[PDB]
Amino acid sequence: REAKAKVSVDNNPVPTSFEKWGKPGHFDRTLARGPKTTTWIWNLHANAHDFDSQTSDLEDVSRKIFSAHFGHLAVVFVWLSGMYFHGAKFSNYEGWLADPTHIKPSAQVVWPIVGQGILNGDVGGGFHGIQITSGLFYLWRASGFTDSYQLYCTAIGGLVMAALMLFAGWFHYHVKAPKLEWFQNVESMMNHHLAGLLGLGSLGWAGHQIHVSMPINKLLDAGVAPKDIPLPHEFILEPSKMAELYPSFAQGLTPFFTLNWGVYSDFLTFKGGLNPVTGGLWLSDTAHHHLAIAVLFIIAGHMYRTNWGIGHSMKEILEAHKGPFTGEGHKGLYEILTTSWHAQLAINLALLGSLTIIVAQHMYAMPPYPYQAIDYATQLSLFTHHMWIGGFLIVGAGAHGAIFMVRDYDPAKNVNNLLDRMLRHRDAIISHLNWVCIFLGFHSFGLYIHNDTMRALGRPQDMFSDTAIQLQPIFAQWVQHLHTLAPGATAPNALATASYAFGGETIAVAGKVAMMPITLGTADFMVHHIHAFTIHVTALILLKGVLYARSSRLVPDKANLGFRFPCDGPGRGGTCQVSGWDHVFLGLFWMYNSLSIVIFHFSWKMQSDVWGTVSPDGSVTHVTLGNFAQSAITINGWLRDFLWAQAANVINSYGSALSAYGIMFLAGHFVFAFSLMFLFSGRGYWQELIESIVWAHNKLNVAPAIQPRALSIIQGRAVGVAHYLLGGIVTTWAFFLARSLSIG
Amino acid sequence: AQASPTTAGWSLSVGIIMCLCNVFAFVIGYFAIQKTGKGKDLALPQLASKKTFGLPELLATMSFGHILGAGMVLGLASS
Amino acid sequence: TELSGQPPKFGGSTGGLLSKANREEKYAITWTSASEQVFEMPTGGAAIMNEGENLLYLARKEQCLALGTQLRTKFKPKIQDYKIYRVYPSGEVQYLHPADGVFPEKVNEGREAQGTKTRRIGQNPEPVTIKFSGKAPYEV
Amino acid sequence: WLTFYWHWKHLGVWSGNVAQFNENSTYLMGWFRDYLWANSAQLINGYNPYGVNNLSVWAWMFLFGHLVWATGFMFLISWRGYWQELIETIVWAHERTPLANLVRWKDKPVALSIVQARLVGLAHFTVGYVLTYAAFLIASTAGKFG
Amino acid sequence: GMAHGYFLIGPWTLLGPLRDSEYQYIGGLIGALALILVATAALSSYGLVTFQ
Amino acid sequence: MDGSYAASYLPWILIPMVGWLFPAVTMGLLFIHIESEGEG
Amino acid sequence: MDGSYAASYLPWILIPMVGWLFPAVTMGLLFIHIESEG
Amino acid sequence: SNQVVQAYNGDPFVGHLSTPISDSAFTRTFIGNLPAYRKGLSPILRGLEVGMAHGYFLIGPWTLLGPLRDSEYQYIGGLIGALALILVATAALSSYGLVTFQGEQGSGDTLQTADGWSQFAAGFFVGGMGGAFVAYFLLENLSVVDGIFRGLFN
Ligand code: CLA
Ligand code: CLA
Ligand code: CLA
Ligand code: CLA
Ligand code: CLA
Ligand code: CLA
Ligand SMILES: CCCCCCCCCCCCCCCC(=O)OC[C@H](COP(=O)(O)OC[C@@H](O)CO)OC(=O)CCCCCCCCCCCCCCC
Ligand SMILES: CC1=C(/C=C/C(C)=C\C=C\C(C)=C\C=C\C=C(C)\C=C\C=C(C)\C=C\C2=C(C)CCCC2(C)C)C(C)(C)CCC1
Ligand code: SF4
Ligand SMILES: [Ca+2]
Ligand SMILES: [Ca+2]
Ligand SMILES: [Cl-]
Repeated sequence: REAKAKVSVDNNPVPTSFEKWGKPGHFDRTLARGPKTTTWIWNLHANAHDFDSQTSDLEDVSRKIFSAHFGHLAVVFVWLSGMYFHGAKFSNYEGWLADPTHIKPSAQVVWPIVGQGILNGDVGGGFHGIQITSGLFYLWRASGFTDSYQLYCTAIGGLVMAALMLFAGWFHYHVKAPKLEWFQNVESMMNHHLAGLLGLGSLGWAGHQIHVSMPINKLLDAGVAPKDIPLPHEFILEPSKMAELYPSFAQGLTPFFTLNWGVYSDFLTFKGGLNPVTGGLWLSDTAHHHLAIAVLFIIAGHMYRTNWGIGHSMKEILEAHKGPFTGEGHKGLYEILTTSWHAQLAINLALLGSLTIIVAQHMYAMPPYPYQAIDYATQLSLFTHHMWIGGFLIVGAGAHGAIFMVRDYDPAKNVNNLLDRMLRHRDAIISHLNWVCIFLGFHSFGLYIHNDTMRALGRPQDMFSDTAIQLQPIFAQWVQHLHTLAPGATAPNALATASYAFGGETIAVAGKVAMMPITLGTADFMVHHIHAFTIHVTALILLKGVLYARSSRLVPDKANLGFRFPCDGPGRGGTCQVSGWDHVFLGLFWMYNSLSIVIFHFSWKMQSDVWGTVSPDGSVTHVTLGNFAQSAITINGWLRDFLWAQAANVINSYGSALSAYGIMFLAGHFVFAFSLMFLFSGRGYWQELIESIVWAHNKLNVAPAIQPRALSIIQGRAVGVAHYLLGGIVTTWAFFLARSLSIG
Repeated sequence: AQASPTTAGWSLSVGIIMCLCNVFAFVIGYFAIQKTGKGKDLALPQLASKKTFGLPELLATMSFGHILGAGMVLGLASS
Repeated sequence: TELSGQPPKFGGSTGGLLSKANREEKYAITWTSASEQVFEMPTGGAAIMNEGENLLYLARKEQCLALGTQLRTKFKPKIQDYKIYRVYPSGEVQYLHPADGVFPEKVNEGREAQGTKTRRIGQNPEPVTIKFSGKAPYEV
Repeated sequence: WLTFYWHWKHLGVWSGNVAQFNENSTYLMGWFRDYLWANSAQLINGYNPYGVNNLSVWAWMFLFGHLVWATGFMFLISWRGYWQELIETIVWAHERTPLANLVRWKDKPVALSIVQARLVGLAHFTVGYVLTYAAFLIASTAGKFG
Repeated sequence: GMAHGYFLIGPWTLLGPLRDSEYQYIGGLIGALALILVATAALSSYGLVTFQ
Repeated sequence: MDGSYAASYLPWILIPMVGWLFPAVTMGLLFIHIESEGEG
Repeated sequence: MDGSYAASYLPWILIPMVGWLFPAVTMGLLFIHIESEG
Repeated sequence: SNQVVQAYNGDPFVGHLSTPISDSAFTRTFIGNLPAYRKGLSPILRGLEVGMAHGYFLIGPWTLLGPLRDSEYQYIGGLIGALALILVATAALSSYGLVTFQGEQGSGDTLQTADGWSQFAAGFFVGGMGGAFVAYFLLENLSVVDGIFRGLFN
């Protein structure tokens, strides 16, 4: 399988066997000798995917990584097919599609036993189950699914694909294992990921939208009912069935090649607003967008030189960028991103988590799927879900930046490049970031404290409010104004605004509001500065962990200690948590804090100044009656009018289909309190307690041969932070879900 | 309220706009392409500037000429 | 006496000496190199040692010792002739490492024994037996 | 646990509605909503967007105890060395910022010690515990008058 | 400075433009203060240049 | 002295700045500069 | 702020003294004592 | 030598860098000629100028944002706030000098001594009180300043 390519594989490097499955710890030479202490077990899980600590061959590591990628893709295919099958044979997708505005999207039926059958609440049309917030029904309606058999077929295809990915992983780790030369083709890999994966993907999805999503949805919104819509392929068998909806189809693909594109203005629109029937983005707009994105990505996938002389050498581009401030510039970065997996992982985790948070922010205010803006639970759930995914990916980006610093950083190849100079003024960077975090904390949280003290003393006129000392976010208001004036001027062909959150019509579907102008005042200014503050503190922790992983004034030989170590003794005043791993540990807490305040802001602002009902007068009555302005300026406001008030749904959820949310609420509280034990103590006390219990077992000859050892310091920290995040996020999950499911 | 295009390419859109953009891109490639005849597939003799050094150079420069020509056509068509 | 050697080729950093070097004390590492090489700076970033003699000033003794371990453990012709001194603001220089021209890892004659207890660990006197004194079990 | 039990049972006894405690103290959600959430309603309204009543100090002190408790968490979870490195960067900053160079510390700034950090985190934890529970106790029992 | 600031208030107090207004003495004070400020700047510039 | 033009508060302070502050400051800088006995 | 109790002029000046003068004096004395000799 | 960032004072092993912000001609000339660093000055003159400037600008915050800003005593309140903050700053300066120059006195510069730092504190106190009072006096008499600037009394 050469085909005059740059492919180079090894025909049989690893034999297939089952014997190593019976030796837990084969990948670690320190664990192969068998357990003697309980720590042996824990480390077996800690280094499972730590391929660098298993072998010093970059080629074998790349092969393990490739096959692990295939395995993870098989797992995600299995999960996606499970979701599709549960929508197929276990959901009310058809009863919902027949009448969305009067039925709740349900899935996952519970077996009636031990009382748990109560969780299958009535969702409409006689269906009993658990209301789902993932928004799968809206996505499937956007895709054009009409029959549950098609969800079943998608599940079958996904399971077939999962088997394919698993076979591919096995085949490329045991049969044809690609060489290290093949992975280092970053120019080719980039060309393909831009053109083949992204370009072709959006191109085919635009085609599917034009042939399946757009016609079916055009009819669906007009009330034609699902069972009366012809099948998606009857539109391909009958061109007149496509020309009746879009007369532009009657001219064929002749205007396309002749650049006569305007003819296609029937199905390739630039409406901008929302669909008045369902409250989602126009599928014509999404298809046009996918077409443009596909062309852009395909054109981008031609920049880099591969096997034909034409193209861009990324090494030459990086080395050609150097100025008076930065020395030799990006020289040596090609060698880093070609010989180091952790540098790539850090960059990609950072950008992917940012993209995920951007996805959350762009989907909450521009509802792309039909009838997703009406459902407040699904909106809030998707928002916070992508928020947390992005936060975790960013913390992991910091972790792997530090890992690269400790393991793959070579000072001999980083002589006066960007990384070298950053290491040479990290003190300035971190001191200024320290100051910026302090200035933000004083000038965001401190403003809330001022308001609390002034209101408590009976001095409302001395507060930072819209009615006293105003903090008007003038710039955001100006940009919103510019957005509301773009269609017709700075956006000539666009029919409406990009989003009504900046302003415009208060689009409402059914009895509820879909999207109205989101006003910004003093409380919004304060919350945005809280956001900046928390983001800065988290980034400070992570960046200091990365830059000081190799050395510091305290520990000039920190690199030799490794990336993951508890400390370097109680000397030098005390050196606990000096490692980069411990910086990731702290950045985890601060990411949790930042994202928690972000999602709380989202929930309260949407429920207060956006979400609500609309009576046949134009007048809007919001969920919690616009209390954001006068209450979100003090901490007591967030305690009373947000936490105390909106947790009434979660606490009184017993005896209904939401009692599980109260159960998980208490469970998250308990897991936070449980984490506190791992976070506040030390290993020595637990080892002494284990010594006493081991004596007690010696009294009756129940002493295990594997000596019980207390959790290591690093493991104690990992367990504590894992339980802390789990408990807090599950608490807010239950709270948000119950609240947004008990507001209509 | 759509941007007006042109249907048949006839004498204006083709030759006068598309082919001239292709020739401009061919000149820009012949001047600025670093590796011109480094492709694994070689071109047939030399002839003129319609195609001279390597099939990949001609293919890439025709693609860039098509980009330029589509842009200039949809521009002069008033958008 | 007078410390000799060329400073390593370095563009500068913010992790070097502070006011302590001139108010309190400073340290110096000297070493001979078989060629112009690149080493890692204990204060962050990379530097270039010259072929021949190299003299480098650092803020703390542990930094010089980290540089010494790196010289002796990370280069093809191992640099082990390095010397570490302590410099005072009066210009005084106190030779430090290796103390007796031989690394402390391996035994060498002429060295006295300090901090050596003739007894065992578990044979320390009970604290109550030495209370209301200025001593601890590991001191008498 | 002592004071929660005592206060919930005694609130029930004083209001004559011992049924609430006797029937809801069996599951922990009963404690979460009928004791903590409920008796807080008065306290958290000592001051609000509408004015101030006699529970303003108690609400403010409730939030004060929350703040002090979390600040204790700060010292308890994060351990010295990180802070010593941060303080080292801040020391670098001060020595190199003009005008402020006219001024120098008499004592070299260093991070709190390990035992000191435990003591300080625990001190904040205990201050917050006592103050927030005292605020809740007083405000609830006084706004209900038992 | 005591002697000079004391006597410099007079000229503008009795002969300045605000002498025939409700702000006569305030006008004199403002004039004398501005003059003493300029004089201080002159003295300081002199010191700066002659003792290098 | 008044002003119906926009931002007529600008001359109010700009005239003393252009007439007093800028001249005094620039003459002081130039006096110091032309009297500096550095090298030559 | 007022007071129907007798000598209501006493807190008038006594609250700043306990809150400003006394703390500033004690903190200054203790600061000088902390940083004594050298 | 296209690089604009170099070692500080020709020593790459001192914890600093020479940058356009830290060690450029403009920064050297401006910072070096502020009253703190201007060559030849006596500590009391440095203190006087610094205090003038600081007492002057410290009038504003409480004047426009303090509790008396909405009263018939706005300017007086801003004045009082400025004067008290300057008194506390003066006590701080005096105490700093008291503890930092206890033993032998260096010969480098007069500011870095016990006598010199106390003289700088006296200058700061006097200049700060004066500048705060002149700012308050200008604000209180803004109407006569307005008539002076518009030629209303001609
Ligand atoms: C057009 C060519 C092409 C395509 C589409 C891909 C696509 C992909 N690559 Mg690959 N790659 C390519 C060229 C291509 N690559 C070349 C030329 C090289 C050599 C330099 C590499 C070397 C490379 C490496 C080393 C790795 C990848 C990885 C990945 C996957 C990560 C992204 C992801 O998970 O998205 C979403 C996932 C999916 C949509 C699942 C579908 C996967 C199927 C099997 C591939 C697409 C179908 C196939 C093209 C047939 C289509 C026919 C029909 C549908 C029209 C992804 C599916 C990474 C990986 O394995 O991640 C798991 C990885 O480690 N690529
Ligand atoms: C594509 C993303 C990606 C990739 C491939 C890697 C890859 C790697 N990481 Mg990294 N990292 C990532 C994201 C990623 N990480 C993220 C998002 C974070 C933030 C949390 C981190 C933070 C991080 C740290 C702190 C460390 C690593 C480490 C490692 C290496 C060891 C893997 C391991 O620990 O074994 C297997 C993993 C485990 C045994 C952990 C299992 C714990 C589970 C997931 C608890 C979570 C609960 C679950 C989600 C829900 C509750 C269910 C429960 C009730 C049953 C490995 C090469 C380690 C290292 O030393 O690097 C060399 C290490 O110390 N990473
Ligand atoms: C509510 C709890 C809490 C609070 C108060 C703080 C406080 C702070 N943390 Mg921390 N943290 C916490 C929890 C908390 N943490 C926990 C649980 C952990 C464990 C994961 C951490 C771990 C952590 C790390 C790793 C870091 C911080 C950082 C910071 C500082 C950020 C800079 C700033 O905002 O400027 C100052 C803000 C304040 C001091 C807030 C209080 C301001 C009040 C309202 C004003 C007081 C008025 C007046 C002075 C009172 C006078 C009293 C009178 C009697 C004299 C800040 C002082 C970062 C840092 O150091 O910043 C650079 C940092 O790196 N934290
Ligand atoms: C932003 C920096 C700054 C600031 C806040 C001040 C502030 C002040 N200076 Mg200073 N000065 C500065 C920089 C500064 N200076 C520098 C760099 C120099 C060296 C050239 C001087 C040299 C200087 C002298 C010789 C004197 C002052 C004096 C004063 C006070 C009189 C008010 C005044 O001059 O109007 C405000 C000034 C400004 C808004 C502009 C400041 C920057 C320019 C370059 C200052 C130029 C000084 C100039 C020759 C004197 C002004 C003449 C006067 C009529 C205003 C005042 C509080 C006088 C004083 O009473 O000292 C005790 C005086 O004698 N300054
Ligand atoms: C420990 C006892 C104690 C306590 C906690 C208080 C509490 C208080 N007093 Mg009172 N006071 C006390 C004893 C006490 N008093 C006695 C015995 C007298 C009669 C001599 C007074 C006469 C007095 C007056 C006239 C006033 C107060 C006032 C006040 C309030 C503000 C403090 C102040 O400005 O006055 C300062 C207190 C004094 C000058 C009296 C000295 C206090 C005793 C004799 C010494 C306490 C020492 C004790 C060991 C504490 C040391 C600190 C500790 C860490 C060791 C405050 C709530 C003011 C008020 O009414 O608030 C509205 C006020 O006007 N007190
Ligand atoms: C909390 C932040 C804050 C706040 C709210 C204020 C508030 C205020 N500031 Mg301040 N300021 C601040 C921070 C702040 N400042 C900071 C950080 C700085 C830099 C250190 C300054 C520096 C500054 C200066 C230099 C001045 C103010 C002034 C003012 C007042 C102007 C309003 C006014 O009177 O309108 C109307 C406008 C006027 C009254 C202008 C006054 C006319 C001037 C004095 C004429 C001088 C020009 C002339 C050339 C003088 C040379 C004469 C010479 C030849 C003898 C106002 C109350 C002004 C003031 O105090 O007025 C007396 C003023 O001079 N501020
Ligand atoms: C209130 C109105 C006033 C607004 C003014 C605000 C701008 C002034 C401060 C901006 C900093 C300018 C320096 C960057 C411009 C810049 O990058 O210059 C370029 C320079 C490097 O350029 P080279 O010439 O080396 O380019 C060659 C490259 O190809 C090789 O790297 O970077 C530096 O000088 C390092 C210093 C960066 C450290 C400064 C960052 C500070 C963060 C600022 C955050 C504030 C805004 C954040 C919003 C997201
Ligand atoms: C522009 C600019 C800048 C800035 C600046 C600032 C930020 C500020 C300053 C300002 C200020 C801060 C000013 C001031 C002034 C002050 C004064 C002018 C004072 C005074 C005093 C007097 C006048 C007197 C008084 C008195 C006495 C002492 C005695 C008795 C009483 C009385 C009152 C008479 C710089 C250069 C940096 C850079 C460039 C640009
Ligand atoms: S307390 Fe634990 S982490 Fe800290 S120095 Fe001691 S052993 Fe190391
Ligand atoms: Ca007031
Ligand atoms: Ca007159
Ligand atoms: Cl409130």
